[PDB]
Amino acid sequence: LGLREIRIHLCQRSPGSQGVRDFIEKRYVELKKANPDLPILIRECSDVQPKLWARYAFGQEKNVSLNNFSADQVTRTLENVLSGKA
Amino acid sequence: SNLIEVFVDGQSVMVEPGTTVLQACEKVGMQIPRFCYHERLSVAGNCRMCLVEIEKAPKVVAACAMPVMKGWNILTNSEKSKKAREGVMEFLLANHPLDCPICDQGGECDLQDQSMMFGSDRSRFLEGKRAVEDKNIGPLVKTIMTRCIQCTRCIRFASEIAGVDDLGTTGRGNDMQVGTYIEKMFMSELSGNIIDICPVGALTSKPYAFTARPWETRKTESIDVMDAVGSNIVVSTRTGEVMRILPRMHEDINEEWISDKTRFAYDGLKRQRLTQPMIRNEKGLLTYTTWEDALSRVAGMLQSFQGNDVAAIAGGLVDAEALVALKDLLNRVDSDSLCTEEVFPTAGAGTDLRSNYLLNTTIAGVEEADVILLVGTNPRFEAPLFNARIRKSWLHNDLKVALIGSPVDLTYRYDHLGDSPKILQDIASGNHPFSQILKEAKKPMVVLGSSALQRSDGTAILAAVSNIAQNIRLSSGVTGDWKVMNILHRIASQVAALDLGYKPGVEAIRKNPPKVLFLLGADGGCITRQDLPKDCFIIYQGHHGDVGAPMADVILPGAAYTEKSATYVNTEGRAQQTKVAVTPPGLAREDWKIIRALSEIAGMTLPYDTLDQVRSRLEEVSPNLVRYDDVEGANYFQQANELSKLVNQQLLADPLVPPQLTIKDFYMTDSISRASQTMAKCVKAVTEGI
Amino acid sequence: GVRTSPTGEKVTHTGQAYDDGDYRRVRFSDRQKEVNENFAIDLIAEQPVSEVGSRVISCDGGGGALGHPRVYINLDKETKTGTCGYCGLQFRQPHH
Amino acid sequence: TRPTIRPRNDVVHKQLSAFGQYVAEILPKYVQQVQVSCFNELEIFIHPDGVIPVLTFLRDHTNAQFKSLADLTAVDVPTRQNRFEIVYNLLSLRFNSRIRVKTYTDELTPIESSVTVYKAANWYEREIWDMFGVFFANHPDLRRILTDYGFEGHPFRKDFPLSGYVELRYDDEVKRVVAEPVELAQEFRKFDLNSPWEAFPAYRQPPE
Amino acid sequence: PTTKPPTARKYIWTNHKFNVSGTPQQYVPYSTTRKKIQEWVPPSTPYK
Amino acid sequence: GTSVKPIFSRDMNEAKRRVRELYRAWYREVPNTVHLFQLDISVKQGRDKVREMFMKNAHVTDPRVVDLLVIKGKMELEETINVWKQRTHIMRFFHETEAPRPTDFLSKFYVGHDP
Amino acid sequence: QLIAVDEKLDITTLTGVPEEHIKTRKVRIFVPARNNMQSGVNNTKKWKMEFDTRERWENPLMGWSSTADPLSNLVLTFSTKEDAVAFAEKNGWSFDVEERKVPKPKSKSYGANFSWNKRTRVSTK
Amino acid sequence: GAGGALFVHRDTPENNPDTPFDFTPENYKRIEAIVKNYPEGHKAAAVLPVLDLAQRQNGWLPISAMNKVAEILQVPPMRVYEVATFYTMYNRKPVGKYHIQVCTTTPCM
Ligand code: SF4
Ligand code: SF4
Ligand code: FES
Ligand SMILES: [Mg+2]
Ligand SMILES: [Zn+2]
Repeated sequence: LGLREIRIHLCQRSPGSQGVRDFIEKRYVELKKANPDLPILIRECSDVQPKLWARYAFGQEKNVSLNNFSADQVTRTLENVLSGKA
Repeated sequence: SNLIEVFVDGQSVMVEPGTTVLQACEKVGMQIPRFCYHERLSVAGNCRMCLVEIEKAPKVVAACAMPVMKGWNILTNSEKSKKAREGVMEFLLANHPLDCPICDQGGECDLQDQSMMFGSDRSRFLEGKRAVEDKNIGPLVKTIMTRCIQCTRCIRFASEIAGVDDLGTTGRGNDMQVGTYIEKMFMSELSGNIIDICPVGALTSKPYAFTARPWETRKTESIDVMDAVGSNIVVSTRTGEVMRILPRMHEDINEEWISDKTRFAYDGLKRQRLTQPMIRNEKGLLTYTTWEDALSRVAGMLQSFQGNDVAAIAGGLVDAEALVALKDLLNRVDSDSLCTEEVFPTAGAGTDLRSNYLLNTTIAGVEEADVILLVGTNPRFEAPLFNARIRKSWLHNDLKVALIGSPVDLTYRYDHLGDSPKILQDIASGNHPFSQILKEAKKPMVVLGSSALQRSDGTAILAAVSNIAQNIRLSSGVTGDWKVMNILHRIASQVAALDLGYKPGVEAIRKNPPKVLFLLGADGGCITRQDLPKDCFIIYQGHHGDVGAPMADVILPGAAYTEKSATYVNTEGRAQQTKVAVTPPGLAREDWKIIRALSEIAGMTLPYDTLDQVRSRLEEVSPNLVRYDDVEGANYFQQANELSKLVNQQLLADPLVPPQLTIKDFYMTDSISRASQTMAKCVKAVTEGI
Repeated sequence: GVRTSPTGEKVTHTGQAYDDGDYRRVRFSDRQKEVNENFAIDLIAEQPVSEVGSRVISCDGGGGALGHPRVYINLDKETKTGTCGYCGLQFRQPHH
Repeated sequence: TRPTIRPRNDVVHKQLSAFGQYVAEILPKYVQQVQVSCFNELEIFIHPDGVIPVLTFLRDHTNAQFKSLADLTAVDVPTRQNRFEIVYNLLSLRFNSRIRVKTYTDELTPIESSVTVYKAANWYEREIWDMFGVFFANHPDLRRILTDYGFEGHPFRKDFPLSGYVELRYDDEVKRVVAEPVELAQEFRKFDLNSPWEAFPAYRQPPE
Repeated sequence: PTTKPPTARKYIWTNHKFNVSGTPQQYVPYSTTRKKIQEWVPPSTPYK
Repeated sequence: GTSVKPIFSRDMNEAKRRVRELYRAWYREVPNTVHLFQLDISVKQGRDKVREMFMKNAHVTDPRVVDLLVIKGKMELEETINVWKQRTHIMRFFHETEAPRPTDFLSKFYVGHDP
Repeated sequence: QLIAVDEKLDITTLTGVPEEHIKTRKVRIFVPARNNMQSGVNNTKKWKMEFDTRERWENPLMGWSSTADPLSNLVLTFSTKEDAVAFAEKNGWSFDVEERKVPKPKSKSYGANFSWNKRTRVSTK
Repeated sequence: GAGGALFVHRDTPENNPDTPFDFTPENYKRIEAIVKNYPEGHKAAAVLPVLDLAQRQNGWLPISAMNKVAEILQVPPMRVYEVATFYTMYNRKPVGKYHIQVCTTTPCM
């Protein structure tokens, strides 16, 4: 339940990360305003695939793929991770 | 095109105008003999070893200074060129001393090799040789001037690369000597490189003297961890012992040079070393122990507490693998108090966006900027190769430099604006004269030292600097991928720790003091036992006995940067990996292996058993830690700038003073250099020249 | 110039001597430790300094072709003698 | 140029070039290259399928009569796709001449045995198999010749370590000689002797 | 050596010795070099 | 066709049949080896050693490699049958003197640096 | 006739190397860096393949340097990087490859030593 | 024959950095006039006359005179040392009141 940190691994120029890129450049700041104490690490992926990591208490973490998503899709999955809804 | 056609031994080559005969010859794999020419120094033309014949020209020309003409045919192996080489080598060897067995340049001499490949085999010199008295220029460079051939490489290096004009020639004719003419110490943070550029044994390394020969050494290519520049180096070992450190050429990081701390602090790896595990006995004294019992003690103490009661502080020479292993181990206990001694502000973006704490322009990009503003730093001692790059751009590209802070000597003239931080705000405001200067510039750069961020108002300083950069970007527009904003780090372990998610600074531990403290090579003295609850279990894991070890309950001996294959991230974000040159002494072990063994003992076994698996974990946490020469990254300056505006912390009316104010403060910064006996000599020589 | 270790072991000219707690001394039980008695540093220190009337002197170690490669020593410093890099013999100009 | 330089012999050079042209003309199917060195040695590079024909020709043709097989051996060059190079040195007593035939193979491609052409090859091929692991097809008795019984690996390969992998000692618990992983009181000290300056400009390679 | 005596040197043995193998005077090899790595010495005073 | 020629076998089936022939020969030879060399092991122990040696190369999929392995095994059997080998050579297959190297992480960490 | 093997080349079972020195070894494929003490570049033409450094200790007698891994001195030379990679793959060794570092072309001008207005004018020769 | 003199400086009570030397005000006017001869931004070109001027005021060239010239013309002291040791008209050791030079080259020989 207790979220500790989240990581967005997005690849810089691959088309599959394009929507994710849009998120980072449109509505990441607002999100950082809403969660001023939650680590949200933005990291650069290789030529393979974009994905999101979520870490919970006692080191348990899970990842979801973000390939060919849109800005709406990525904010939807991010808010699903943030809330107690899957 | 603009290329012109020349011929090397009748082979057509297309070269840009201004190319010399030497560069045209090396464009087809032909290396002209040389003694005085260095591709990173100004042309001298005095040694005359490079004389080559041009077809249909009676006079041989100096290939190192002669631009190629259209239609020229260079004859690198004709009778005239060979005879010129033989005559020049004969003159060079006429007065040279018969010192090869006692010379440290023995198997590494350009004079020897070019005599064997281009000179004659006999001597017809039937006179007495000349002898020159030696000069003392300090404890680092040993001088035997009889072996000097007067190529003036050291003089040009000092004058141009180092910005120190202490070396020269006195006299004329045969009795012309290279020196200072006075008893003067040649102190420079890059003074050791004159040992490497000198083709002969006239300048040699004093700590290295008489210990090894070049053919015995095994060469291990590795990365320097003494600063955040990450200079590429070669550790030369012999029979499992480190003999010396040499520069390894990297055109984008350190070029051909290293720092004096990089070169001469390796002996500190033999002085105060942790070799066996230690625990406290019934009398409260540290005593030797097997690995099993110390690991069991630490695991038993770790199993008792959980959450906020367990904290860890990382030191300045900690690798990425050890950092991620400790992060995982403390996460299994549900702890997040993973901190670094170096402080970086966490307001706004903090460490969330990488570009917030990187040198985004990169080191090679310095040679493209037309103006640079330095805030609250001494780049000469914090990052000597970065300062060398700045000096190189100042010399060749006519770079304009300004500094806000203490008026330190940077070896090049700069416009000093003062040391009051308020000036930063004035520049952002536009009231200041310098603000216009940044506006007219096509490629401005602003560099903020991480040492200025260590003070109380570091967040305010970072906010003001970001305001200045944003004003530049808004006024001049986006020039492209220029990345005006930069941060200059001084800790080799800081950037990797920030990438992995470590909390910068120690304030998290001071807010909630822990019951169990992990000191992963933390020898800065930020946290003592006065700032901790009594009966605190302190665990120190490192390779040196320094200020952090005697205050621990359990000591776990770790490996040094020369004893492991470890990943360190640059101040510009470039990940690099060292290689094992020698194994750790005694019972010392690799750090990530120590953490994994401790995890298995304590019951929360980590999912990695080998180095490849722990680097896979590193990729899982931060993918940039496995790209081992990549330096490209994203520009998220807009988001960080927006998030830095929500905090309006007041600046301090305290002048910016860097921790390193003179050369004496440069030599001892970390545990290795404090344990080094050569740096003690350097400090003593700087304090009293005698 | 042999000296005695606190444990009673002879110290070689290289300065080596096993500590009290070192088990490797057991190899010398019922046998002896081989130490050369003539110390080259002390022997070369006894040689008198040669006075010459020239700024530059030549040294070949004596014996002509039976010595070392011939080298030339500068003697312009008045506060220190010139030392051969092979033989250790010292040379100086008349001072005082 | 007289005293210290080895003198040249152009007559032998011309004769060897003429005979190399002759051999290349007669056997176009297998001959890939012919060379004559500066010290008058004739070399013929052939396809691996021509070992039996070419040698037979060189032994039985009236103009060749290379009746003696002086030496047969292999050379290991790891950078090549065909790792191993098979060299045959032949001597002709009738014409007082020496010739060299070279072919190539890798670790998995067998080479046809030349025992029928030359009896002397029988041991040499065995030695090659022992030292490099090159298999010879249709060999009357192909087995190890130089190494110890049960020796694993081929020592003359470049990737084989100098001291090998195992060492022998007598053990009194089992009362016999045993093999154990190799351990050295003094490790062999590798020396870096190559000069960083070019020695022979005539052999310089294009810089790509 | 009675008619052509050898040269006198101060370091030449004045007393010849035969092969001393198998006697208590036999040569025993050892490493003549000093210790390479020096270990950290913990303080003698208690920390708490 | 990858331009590769066989040694003996053209597909995996012929290589497998040659493997089975060699295995049969070794299985038949084991008791004679035990008797002649005067080994202190059982026939079952030697046959299990033969099975282990055959299974050590069970992952091979190249018929040429299987062919070369069968050829080497034939030479080994010919060495054993003709008493060219000695008791020492035969008993090297068992490593009676070698101390077993531990495989778990903790023991490797305690003893040294090797992975 | 040809049999058309379409498998990956693997000669691991034929080389007789102990399995310890095949699976746990890591090789480095690289062009060696120039010795910074000399300007000659003849030792930076070919590719080298070497093995990871293992433990060396001191002999209890005479203090020599003892080793326990047979691949301590094994260095192989290749003309191209692809040949080294192919050799490593077919021998079953895991490898790490470093790209060649070539010095950038420099712009040298002797006359620049005597500039009328630029910063490159020297103060001594 | 040989040079005889030495091209290194060793400190001495009669020759050291603390040895008192300074230009007379009229010599300062002369230095100003000398410096005015060369283009702006090239002030090292005046080391040859100014240094000579010092030798005219003092009779020889102590290390303090070289340091003073370097400080006045804002050049590194090493460059002034190089100029002083290169040229034979400069006296880095005191000379007599009347300095007698005899030409001994072949036409005079
Ligand atoms: S510098 Fe070179 S040539 Fe001169 S003495 Fe030393 S090794 Fe010999
Ligand atoms: S000391 Fe070395 S680098 Fe300097 S001029 Fe003499 S030979 Fe050249
Ligand atoms: S290299 Fe051209 S003159 Fe020295
Ligand atoms: Mg040198
Ligand atoms: Zn001598």
